[PDB]
Amino acid sequence: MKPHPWFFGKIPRAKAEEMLSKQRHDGAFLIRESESAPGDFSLSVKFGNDVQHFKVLRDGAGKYFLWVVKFNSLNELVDYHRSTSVSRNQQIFLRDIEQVP
Ligand SMILES: CNC(=O)C[C@@H](Cc1ccc(OP(=O)(O)O)cc1)C(=O)N[C@@H](CCC(N)=O)C(=O)N[C@@H](CC(N)=O)C(N)=O
Ligand SMILES: [Cl-]
Ligand SMILES: [Cl-]
Ligand SMILES: [Cl-]
Ligand SMILES: [Mg+2]
Repeated sequence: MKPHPWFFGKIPRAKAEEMLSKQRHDGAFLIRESESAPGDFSLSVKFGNDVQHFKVLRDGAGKYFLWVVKFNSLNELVDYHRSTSVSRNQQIFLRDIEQVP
């Protein structure tokens, strides 16, 4: 149907921070392909004047997770975290970034 506005591919950790620092709302995020760990994904989220980074972990079957609950896709991981916090220190819910039209 429509492509996801959150997949940025191989953008540096620093480029994710540059982009997200311009976003107004907390929870504004992106999924990127890690450069420090090739083959692994990373989640970058906006919170205040900072950008929090999370590593997308894998189990033995290749399922994705951030903490405990695991999923069959990055798509389901992202969607679950729109209603359950990505952080254990703050209530940060994932919301789509405000794109340059
Ligand atoms: C300053 N340390 C970090 O940024 C590492 C970060 C996880 C992390 C580690 C490496 C990394 O490399 P790259 O950006 O892809 O090149 C990206 C993210 C973390 O610990 N994130 C925190 C959550 C955000 C924060 N409080 O700064 C955490 O507890 N993460 C959990 C859960 C997770 N899945 O990341 C963990 N470390 O297992
Ligand atoms: Cl914005
Ligand atoms: Cl690590
Ligand atoms: Cl929650
Ligand atoms: Mg979806």
